Amino acid sequence: TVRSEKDSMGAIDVPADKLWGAQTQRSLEHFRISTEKMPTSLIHALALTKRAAAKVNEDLGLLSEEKASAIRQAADEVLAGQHDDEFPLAIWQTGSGTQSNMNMNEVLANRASELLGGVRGMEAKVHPNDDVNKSQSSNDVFPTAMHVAALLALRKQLIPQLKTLTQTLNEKSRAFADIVKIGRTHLQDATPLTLGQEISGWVAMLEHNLKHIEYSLPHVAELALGGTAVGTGLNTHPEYARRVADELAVITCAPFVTAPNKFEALATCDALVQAHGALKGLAASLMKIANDVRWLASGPRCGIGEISIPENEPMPGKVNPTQCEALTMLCCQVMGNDVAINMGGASGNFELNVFRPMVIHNFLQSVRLLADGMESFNKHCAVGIEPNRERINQLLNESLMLVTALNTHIGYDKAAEIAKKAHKEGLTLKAAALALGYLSEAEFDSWVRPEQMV
Amino acid sequence: TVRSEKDSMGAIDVPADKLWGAQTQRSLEHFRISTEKMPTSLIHALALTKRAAAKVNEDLGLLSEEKASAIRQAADEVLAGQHDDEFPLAIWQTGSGTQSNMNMNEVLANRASELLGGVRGMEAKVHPNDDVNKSQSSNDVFPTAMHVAALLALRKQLIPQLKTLTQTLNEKSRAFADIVKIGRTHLQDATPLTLGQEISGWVAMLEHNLKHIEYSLPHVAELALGGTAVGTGLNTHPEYARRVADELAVITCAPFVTAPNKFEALATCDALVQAHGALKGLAASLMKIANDVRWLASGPRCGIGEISIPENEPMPGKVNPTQCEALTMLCCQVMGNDVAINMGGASGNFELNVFRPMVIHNFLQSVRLLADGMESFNKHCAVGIEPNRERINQLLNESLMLVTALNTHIGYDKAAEIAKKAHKEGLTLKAAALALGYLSEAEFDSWVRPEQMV
Amino acid sequence: TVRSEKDSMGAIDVPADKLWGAQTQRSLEHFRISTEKMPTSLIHALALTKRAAAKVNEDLGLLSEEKASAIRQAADEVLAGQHDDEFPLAIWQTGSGTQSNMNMNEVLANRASELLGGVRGMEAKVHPNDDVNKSQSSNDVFPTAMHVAALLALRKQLIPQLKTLTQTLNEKSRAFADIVKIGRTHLQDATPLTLGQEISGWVAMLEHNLKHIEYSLPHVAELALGGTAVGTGLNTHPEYARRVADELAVITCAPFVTAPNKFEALATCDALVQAHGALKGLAASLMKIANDVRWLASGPRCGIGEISIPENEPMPGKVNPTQCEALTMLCCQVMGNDVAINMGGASGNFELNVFRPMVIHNFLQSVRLLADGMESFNKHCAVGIEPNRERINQLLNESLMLVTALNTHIGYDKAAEIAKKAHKEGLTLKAAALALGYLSEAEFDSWVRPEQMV
Amino acid sequence: TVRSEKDSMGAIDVPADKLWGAQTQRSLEHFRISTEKMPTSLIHALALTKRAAAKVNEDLGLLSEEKASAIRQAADEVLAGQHDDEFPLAIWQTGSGTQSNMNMNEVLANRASELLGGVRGMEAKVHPNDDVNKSQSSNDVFPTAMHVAALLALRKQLIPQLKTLTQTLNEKSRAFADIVKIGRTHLQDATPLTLGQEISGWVAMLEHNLKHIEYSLPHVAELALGGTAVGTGLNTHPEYARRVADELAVITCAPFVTAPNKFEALATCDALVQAHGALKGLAASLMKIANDVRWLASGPRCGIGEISIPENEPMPGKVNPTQCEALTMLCCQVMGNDVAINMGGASGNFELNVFRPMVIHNFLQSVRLLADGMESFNKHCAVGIEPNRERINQLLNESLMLVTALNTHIGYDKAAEIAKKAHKEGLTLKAAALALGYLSEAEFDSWVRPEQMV
Repeated sequence: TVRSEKDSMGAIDVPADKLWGAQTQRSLEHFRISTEKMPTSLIHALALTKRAAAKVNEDLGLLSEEKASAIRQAADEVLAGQHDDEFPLAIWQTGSGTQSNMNMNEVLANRASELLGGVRGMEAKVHPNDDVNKSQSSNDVFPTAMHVAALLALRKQLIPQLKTLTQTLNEKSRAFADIVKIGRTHLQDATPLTLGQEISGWVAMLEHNLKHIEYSLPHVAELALGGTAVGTGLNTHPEYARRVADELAVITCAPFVTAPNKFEALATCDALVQAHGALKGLAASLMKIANDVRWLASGPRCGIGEISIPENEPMPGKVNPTQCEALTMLCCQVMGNDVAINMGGASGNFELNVFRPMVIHNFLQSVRLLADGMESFNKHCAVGIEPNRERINQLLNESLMLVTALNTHIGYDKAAEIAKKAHKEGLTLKAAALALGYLSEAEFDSWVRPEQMV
Repeated sequence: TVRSEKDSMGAIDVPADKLWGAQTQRSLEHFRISTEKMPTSLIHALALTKRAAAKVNEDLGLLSEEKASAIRQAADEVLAGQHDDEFPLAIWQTGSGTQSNMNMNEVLANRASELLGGVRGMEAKVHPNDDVNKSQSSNDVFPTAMHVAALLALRKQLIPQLKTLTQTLNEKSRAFADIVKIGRTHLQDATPLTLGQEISGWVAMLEHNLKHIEYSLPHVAELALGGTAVGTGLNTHPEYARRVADELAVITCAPFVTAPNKFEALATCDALVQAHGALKGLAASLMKIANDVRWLASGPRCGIGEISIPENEPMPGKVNPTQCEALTMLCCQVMGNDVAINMGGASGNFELNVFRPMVIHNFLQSVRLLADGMESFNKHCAVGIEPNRERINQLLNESLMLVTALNTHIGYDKAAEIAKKAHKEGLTLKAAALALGYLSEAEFDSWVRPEQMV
Repeated sequence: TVRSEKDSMGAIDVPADKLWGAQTQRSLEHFRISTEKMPTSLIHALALTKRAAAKVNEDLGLLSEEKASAIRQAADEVLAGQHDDEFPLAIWQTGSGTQSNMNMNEVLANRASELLGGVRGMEAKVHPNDDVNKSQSSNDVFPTAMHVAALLALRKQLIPQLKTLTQTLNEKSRAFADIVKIGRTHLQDATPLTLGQEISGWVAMLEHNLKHIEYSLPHVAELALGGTAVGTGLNTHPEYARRVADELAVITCAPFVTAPNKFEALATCDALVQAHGALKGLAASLMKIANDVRWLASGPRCGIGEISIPENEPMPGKVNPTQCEALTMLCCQVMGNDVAINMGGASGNFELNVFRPMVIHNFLQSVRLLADGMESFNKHCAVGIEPNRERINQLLNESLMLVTALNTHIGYDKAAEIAKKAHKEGLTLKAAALALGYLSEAEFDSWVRPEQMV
Repeated sequence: TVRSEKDSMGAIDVPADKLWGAQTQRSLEHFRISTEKMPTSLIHALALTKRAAAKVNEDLGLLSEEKASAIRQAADEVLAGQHDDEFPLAIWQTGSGTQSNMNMNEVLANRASELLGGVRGMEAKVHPNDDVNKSQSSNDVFPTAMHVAALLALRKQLIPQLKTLTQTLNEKSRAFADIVKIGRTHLQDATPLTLGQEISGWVAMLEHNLKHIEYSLPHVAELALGGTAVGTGLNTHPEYARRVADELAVITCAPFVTAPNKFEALATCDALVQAHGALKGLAASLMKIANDVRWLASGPRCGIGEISIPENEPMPGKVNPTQCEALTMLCCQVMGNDVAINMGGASGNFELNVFRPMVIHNFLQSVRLLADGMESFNKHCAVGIEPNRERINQLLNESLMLVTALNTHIGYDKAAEIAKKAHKEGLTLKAAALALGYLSEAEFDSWVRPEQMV
């Protein structure tokens, strides 16, 4: 029920029913820190990187077609979800991520050996370093997998959910474009606007956020692979960097390119620091939108109550805005994640930044949170937003903001005293214009038109 | 392979092999956000809270001995690790944590029913709300479980690992108390001190941190249970708050007490905001210590190299300080976690703070990271720290800092010109005192005594 | 209109009408970075430190009574506000703060020389290094001034304003202890409580914050002076550390003591990292209180409107809560300051932390903001908080939360259908109990008693 | 020595020698919070906004040529630095910034009146609201001044200093392109690279940062002016928004445009949240570069010592890297500023974000710090960076990294045992290849060529 695997330090027992090797077993035993492991997206990006590396090595005659094809088949099994329990290492490992690199090397090598009729272990047909890490160093693969995982998650998860939410709110803005409501500035009653105009603010924010996220993608698309140990490219084929970047782009349809400067690519996590800046921008925007929604829906009777939202969980009328709560809670998380990333990104030394598992742990979490959170908020809240037209009108007409519709029909002097009297006395603006008798109730209803004040 | 469970909203299918109920199934389906779930420590704190609530209800004749005893037996099974797959809810749920409260209510109720020869579900012998949540509201249990989990993890995990690491470094400080080395200020050569004096700085920092963490514990030990819905205690026995706090203290041996002001306890997460302030203090101290260790061990030949550390992973002499890398990486994480907690803690509204799953998610993660990280750093690094005495002496004697040992034997004028000549010329201070001939090599070796300059 | 001053690097022109010297002029010209300078509190703490150092040197016969007395008289002039334009250095200077140390040395030395009938400059009677920095190093004075300034500002500014605000809100809580209002959880209508009970939550938070701030003071009271260059105390009298700490305590009435471990005191800013943790705790509490106040006062007609606040600035009824805006804005600032401090505190190296001007800049700013902000919020807002009793009662009685007062007079079944009918139909709970005729309006007014539900 | 000025609240005394009015005096007395005031750049942006507003009002016949021309002349005096003591308001004021808007209205109105032969005060010829705020609301001017100030400071200060620093390091990278040095990964000796290759990493980082900053400028260039009170544009000429944006662009040569969605422009600070994300990216990059410089220059004898830097301040050889200290200290500040900005940006409510003075205070500080800090670092440090060629070669040749130059001349087996022997024994790789006699010293010097390993 165990197997003896070897590395440059000796032999160690690994679980017989597992595909990993000596370096993984050592890391697994030396970093028993908390519960965070590499996320599946990073595992898949690592498998993709080894699949592209294998194909390019084959193309260059540096690795046999049998070994190359067996490696790509094993990597496709990882990508297909067959080997999730084969990657047990903690986030809190060596700062370069090289132990997770070896975890992929060993799992792919053993599984490739099986696929060629060999065994897993010392006598395997495919070797983790010699074959699966061929033309790679210990230092330039993990940074590559970080950018592959990050770019694919922004393109395939976050941007599509962002676009869907924007379209829902754009539709809602159009449907409610002629519902006039009271404005609120400093939380006080203010000049009116339409519910559709207010939502159009939310829509415009999400469109700006999309642009900012898109501006960050070209830097993330630059890959370190080919820099080898310190960025010089020593001990790799001079076409390898460009060729692997080219293969990754083919098999993902994403515009990966090799990093024009490998020293910047290995010494920093700057592309992710910058990209996460755009995500904390989105988190601040989503906080605002979520808060507007839950405040406008507050009630049923002692809040604002201008809109209603769907009731999805198990005393009538009480609807806790639980999607707004999950959303605001994960927006706080993104702000915190940004500080952790900023500290790691600032803390590179010389030729290599060794804060990488932590940086990518936070970055991919922020993407999951923002993508899944907008998907959940959209389907369980935003699509169901409806006005409470009686309440909106009650608030608007019983307010004192509409007095300014009277200044060319009575002068600022008399309207001001209607406003003052109605307020000291607790009256409408109609009732206070009648008691002082500067107006008839037909004169009011024709002069104070909220629909022309927007 | 399914079961129909009911709540105030209707009936829903749950997995037949699971013990949860309708509210858990709904939350599980409505918050498909990322992968973070409640940590085991929080689950256990919830089970402890229900076990104490049951015992107190029994004491007050509010619940039968059969039901009460079956609930405590089920909770003990949770505490014993038999039901880990029965708690599937996300962190990113309702902000009060009430859905995880219901998850514990339903699992304990069904399992209790089984333990009394009943079924799980509609016809169960024990009811989630009526029995397991008896004398509790939906709002005051989750805050209680937060403080129970946090206090127990600080007392049982973090403080013992902190104490162990402090003792290791205190021993190392004693063993190396008479090894003189060059000091470094602004990263430049400076006035000497002993390696034991330098480590005593690390020791003193960890002793201060322990005090700061201990000062935060009395506020965390205040429990919200008994405040019920808004803090007034309406709809609970007037002795319930004190009695449950008293029972929790009995069964954990921790000094839990009921919160003197339930409005502060429900409306805020202030005790954890303050407590996490002490943890980010520890993270900043640990960053410094870890960096000192990896810098002092840098080499083998082109760094500082004054100490050696154990080599635990698989080109001689290269030892990557991987424990220092994991430690500094998790210290960044704690700084980020603190910002997320601060934002949640600042964002309470009226009678209830609804940022709680996020706050406790971050807080318990910081405790795991700091506790497990000091345990790992201690056993795989700190215990093995050794001086490189030849290197320490080489640096010290070949430096220019020891010139000031000559000012009462030659005056500040001649020593200054030895220092200047040795530096322009690339000589020792002995060699430069010989070429200008102000001293004999026996006069030097008797006057420049590093051991008296500390 | 210039004067030639000298240091170990040569001669440089300083403004003739200024008291500073060569090192100050150099720093002034080399760090033209932004506009932040040392705050007055830090200048005063530096002057206090030199006044105590002078007195102790005199006591030890290390400095003449004439020079010592002239130095203390000059320092008293600084403390008296006569020399504010004599300290022009930026925060963004050398990381040890040693240039601001020299700024105090030179200003005090020249002014002391004047006070003895000498000139300012090369021929002065008192020397900046030889006399004013006597028994001090370049490294242990600035950390001392940081802790002196921080401790005095917490004791003399922040804690008294915190105590005053707490007393105002405690009085308001007592005055409104029997005004019943609707509770709000998740922003939804909930179980009632009194306005005084709600404010008592604010009061309890501020009392907890005071305790947390007080727990941080003993570590701040530890002073580095006497550690000299690297903490060994080399080149100072063996009683100097304790004696100066003792003199500082005499002349400030604050419990300053010498740091038991000088290596921790020079290598870190841990005491301020920990102390600022308590201040960001206060900022989160103050955010919550300020938000409760501005939300409860929102209106005049389309918000909550349960309380009124004073109108201090220049359309009736609109009162922008501008004190709440200043307060919440400075609470954000404290959260940001905490991150800057945490990064600096984590970034010490070997024998000296050289992030100190930045750390103390942020820390003293947070204290000014919190102290002055609570003083301003108290006098221009909190003291004037009044209930709007008609509005509070309107909301409470027109809500659906009071239905549960009927369950022992009608059973949960009939009350639930009153609640449902009133809500589908837009009625009071009285009106809906009449239409279905389960109650008389005298039966209602006797059964639904809000004053017994708190 | 006082003057009675009036607003809608009454009359108040202002200093007779000052140009401000009633609203400024009130704000000045009600927000005695700390010492931070609006920075000059914001004052100038406000003056620019009023100068453009005046010109456009004149164009539309809404204001006389005399009044319009007098306002623009007064604003030009502000821009010319004649009125710096006329703007005394705190950052910690009303959250909309409207009191600083009124401060500019009153100062320009009084000074304009003087320029027309009138008095300052009640009888002035030009009115603050009626004339200087004409066609503007209280809510849309301050956000406009924020974006004007931010865009101009990024274009005129930060980007030019960033470009200058990049050019210096690009020149240094070219000059040192063939100096081979030891690489460092995880702080351990690693594969060699040239000093010019390493600096090219710094250069590439700064070029990426420039691109990221440039991507943020189009959103900052969108101006809120014309949205008036809540974004609807009610009570302003329908061409005003576009016309003022157009005039601002003329007189600044910056591409200002009117915000396509005024609700997003008033309800959020999203453009600055996003733009500050790029600045904290730059801060993390600058931290890394500064740390590389001070570590490489550490010495003179017990550090790395591979480069030298200029000595600008007043024991030979000790050069404290004080420019690196100021730079790293202000990079921490930017990280903290980003959190304060993120919290303010996330905290908008409905139609107006009222965290604006705090947001712009932090944002313009980060720009001053980064711009002035790179200017100071460039001129007092970076331009003077020189290699220590003897030290670089000593480290490189005495290291064990060059063993791999022997594997096709001896096989990995014998080289590995040279590496091992030299390390256990404390020898060079030449000396250890001689003792075991696998090589002649002429065979070594011809095979181990560092210049071909990069």
